[PDB]
Amino acid sequence: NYQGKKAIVIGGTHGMGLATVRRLVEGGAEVLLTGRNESNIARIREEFGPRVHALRSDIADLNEIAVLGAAAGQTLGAIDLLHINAGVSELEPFDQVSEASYDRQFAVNTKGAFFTVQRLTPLIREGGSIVFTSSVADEGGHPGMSVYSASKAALVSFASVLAAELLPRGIRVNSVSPGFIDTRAEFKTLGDNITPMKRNGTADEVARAVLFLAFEATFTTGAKLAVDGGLGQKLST
Amino acid sequence: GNYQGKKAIVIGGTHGMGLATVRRLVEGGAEVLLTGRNESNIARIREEFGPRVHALRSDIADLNEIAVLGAAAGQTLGAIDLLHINAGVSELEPFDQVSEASYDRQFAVNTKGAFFTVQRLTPLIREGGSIVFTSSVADEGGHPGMSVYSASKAALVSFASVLAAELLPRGIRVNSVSPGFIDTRAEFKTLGDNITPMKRNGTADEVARAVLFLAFEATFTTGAKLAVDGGLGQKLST
Repeated sequence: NYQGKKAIVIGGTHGMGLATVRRLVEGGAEVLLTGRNESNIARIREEFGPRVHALRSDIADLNEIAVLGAAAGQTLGAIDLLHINAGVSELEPFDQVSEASYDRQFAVNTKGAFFTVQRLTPLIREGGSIVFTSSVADEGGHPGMSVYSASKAALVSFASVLAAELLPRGIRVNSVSPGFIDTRAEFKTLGDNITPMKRNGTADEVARAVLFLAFEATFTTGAKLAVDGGLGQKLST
Repeated sequence: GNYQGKKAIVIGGTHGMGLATVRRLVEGGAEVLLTGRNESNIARIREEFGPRVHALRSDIADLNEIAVLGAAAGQTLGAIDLLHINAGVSELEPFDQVSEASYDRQFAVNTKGAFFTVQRLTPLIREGGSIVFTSSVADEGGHPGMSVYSASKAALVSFASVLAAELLPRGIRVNSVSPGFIDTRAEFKTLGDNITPMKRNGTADEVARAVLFLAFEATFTTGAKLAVDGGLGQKLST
């Protein structure tokens, strides 16, 4: 059901990215994926072999983005889905935030994402799509996550603008908003307690939403899709 | 009564909406410290106001100058009731023409600068006080040519929400005004007359009224947004 489809998954070595990669592969799609850490990239090549193209790349490094562009072109040539997954956070009250921690989070979550898209967009087929992995924190106020929340909100706005500008090329741009996803232990339990559905989501649940938007939501652009157990949906208690 | 005893800082207060807000603050009897980048604009504020306002050249994007502003504010004012962030630069271009330079400077002023200005100035805000951000209709939806600007403003709005949540124990409210087309080249004002549901641009003063309402009258409002856009961001068809 993914026959002939070519996909790029930025940050596909772990969790939700890897779950998306797995589904893409089982469906018969050609996949290129990237990842910051090299133990992950090696682990991937172990698991998939020549079934997927794994590539070590730092989304924050604009030079490495250039390498990525060449790689993608020489490898896939044209793509149907560009899925932007990568994201980092540093949990600290707003008055403890330093310039470095501020810079780090925006460099990966927003800037790197923006320029990775800018570089890869000319490869995307007409009818293809971009899917951003946002967060439930892209709306509302979450103490200790000022920078991360803001970086994701910026990302969602980019998705909206890209959706508008890419209309004439018939390219859809959407986002998924994961809540607590079990992919640190004190965080899963926080997720169990505050999430209305009283559990964490799975990486596969997030992947199903990514691929729905990618391939089945053919009349959906500029939209957001919550995978958050209701957390961002204002469900009381 | 009206704002006597009130102390305000207006970041980007030498022009447009910031200036309109300053004018009302002064008119109401508040103590005002404003900042701007253009020396000329400042000198004009000085001619108009004199010792009534403390005007400062300060680069919101420069963290060193933000430090200096922190000391100057703490010195001239001591404690403030309102911090109004009215900063905004934009560069119009399709997303595939944005240079790292364009990207960086828009985010440096609109988002990073605002964040650290707030981080440095917040200890001066007393209980019952508030922060008001000037966002934009562009902070939601997709507006071709304004990818960086919209994204930078959407980030600002998210900061507002997190600040609102974190500042709760201190009794400091945090909100945002979202202006649409505000008449402050002519091809832009004309577009505003055409696509705005109310078929006109707004005024700086209209933006100022919403800012000061949020500042001093909306005492049970935090984490919120108030549109001053003639309905533009309100999904009114035709």
